[PDB]
Amino acid sequence: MSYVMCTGSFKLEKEVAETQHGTVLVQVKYEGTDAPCKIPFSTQDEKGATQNGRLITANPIVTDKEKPVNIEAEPPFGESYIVVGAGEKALKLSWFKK
Amino acid sequence: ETTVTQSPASLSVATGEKVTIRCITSTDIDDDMNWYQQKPGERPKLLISEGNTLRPGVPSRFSSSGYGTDFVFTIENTLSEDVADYFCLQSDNLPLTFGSGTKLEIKRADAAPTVSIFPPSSEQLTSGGASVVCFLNNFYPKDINVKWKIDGSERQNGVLNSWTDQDSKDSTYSMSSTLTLTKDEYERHNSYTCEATHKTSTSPIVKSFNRNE
Amino acid sequence: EVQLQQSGPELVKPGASVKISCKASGYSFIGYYIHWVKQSPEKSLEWIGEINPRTGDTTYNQKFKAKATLTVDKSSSTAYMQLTSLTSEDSAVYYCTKRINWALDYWGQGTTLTVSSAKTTAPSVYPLAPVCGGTTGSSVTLGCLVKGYFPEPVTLTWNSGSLSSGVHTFPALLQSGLYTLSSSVTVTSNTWPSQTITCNVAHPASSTKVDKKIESRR
Repeated sequence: MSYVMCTGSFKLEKEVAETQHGTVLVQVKYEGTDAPCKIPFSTQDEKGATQNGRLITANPIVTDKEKPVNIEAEPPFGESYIVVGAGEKALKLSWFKK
Repeated sequence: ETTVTQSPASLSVATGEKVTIRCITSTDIDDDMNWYQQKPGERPKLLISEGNTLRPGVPSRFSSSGYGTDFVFTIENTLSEDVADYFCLQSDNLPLTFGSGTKLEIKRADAAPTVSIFPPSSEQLTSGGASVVCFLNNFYPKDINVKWKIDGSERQNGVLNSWTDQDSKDSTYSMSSTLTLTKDEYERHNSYTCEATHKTSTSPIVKSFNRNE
Repeated sequence: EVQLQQSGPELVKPGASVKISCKASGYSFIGYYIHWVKQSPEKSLEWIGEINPRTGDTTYNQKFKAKATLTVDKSSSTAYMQLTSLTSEDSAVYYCTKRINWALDYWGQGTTLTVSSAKTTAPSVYPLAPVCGGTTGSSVTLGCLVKGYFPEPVTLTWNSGSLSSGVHTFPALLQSGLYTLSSSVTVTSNTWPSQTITCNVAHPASSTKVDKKIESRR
């Protein structure tokens, strides 16, 4: 049913790949004892404010700690950050887009 | 399961030299390889986590590399404090699997043993037994021989020889040799001798005592 | 700081069961998986299994699936492992660990399990003082002989551990069904017998503690 936000850590499972139509495929693995849980997802500008104008993958969740999650997103143009997870330990990747 | 083959089983280097240990996995594990050090008498400690991530507080002379199935662990400028067992752990999938380990030892200059002999204590004699102890301390290399003589006659049974792990300061070894006799047997003889034979000399180091003293 | 404290050594008969504990402190017990690791007498490490302290969910190594059972207690923040149908193949040192950053970390101190039908035997602690005559050098070597105990381990210190430099403790060895250990210590000839030098020995399995001061033979 309704899950709460993951409180654990996320690490990149593979390198971020981009598609022809300017989206990105993010593969993350999760560390935490609270799965199944909803994955905190966000994007930011260089300043740090949340863009999050679009997220293709609806309702990203960790169902099993041992299994990684695919998330597709549409970052803004130029330098931005993909942010997976919450808190001081959140996974923060830089990204650049044509 | 993911099989992890570690090599070599044992390795010896001089102070300041490079240590190279490796682990090969039966399946592709990206860079989910971890490296652990275990000093004698201690628990395993994580030196390096996934993606060659040196743990906080771990000396920078330890490093690692590899991606897929071929993984290497390196010690630059190996110190004498570094004597231990080293293990790798794959953290890609369950069940977690370890390498069989590598024993690290130091090569140094040879050193003759310091030999000391000890008669049985009065408490043991009260208990009905008599153990004579010889300490062969701070020598190198590890190979050494001890011969016991009771009134000049060689005695091989009732001997217990125990080597220490390599000292983390001076890279030497020590060895304890205990001859155990019954009290009566012990009090029927007078001269007790231990002879240490080591590579450092052609002639054995001989230490003796007499009950009459 | 983070700590995992395991229960003491166990001597169990073949065929019986045992239950090792692992008390966590210094962090949210609920927040991290607990894993158990076996280390054989030949020093080989095998992974036994894992437990989620929040839900109690477990995953086992197929190799240990019929022998091991992992549990937790949120109240006492304690993880447990039970080993049934014990044989001498089960004699080893068992560790508990916290999985964090995807690695096994913050290992406990380990629990030595001995599967044998032999009795628990307390050690006899004997002082080793130099020969009755002379012994005149710049330094001097004393010793301590811990004879005839079972099972492992024993701990040995010199002067409550304040004297650690110049000490050689010799690994325990099995002889006639019992373990024997010994230690030497070397100090300047002015230190002893002027200042007291004492061997401290503990044998947890028998609740034996012995303090033996090294006395001159005359």
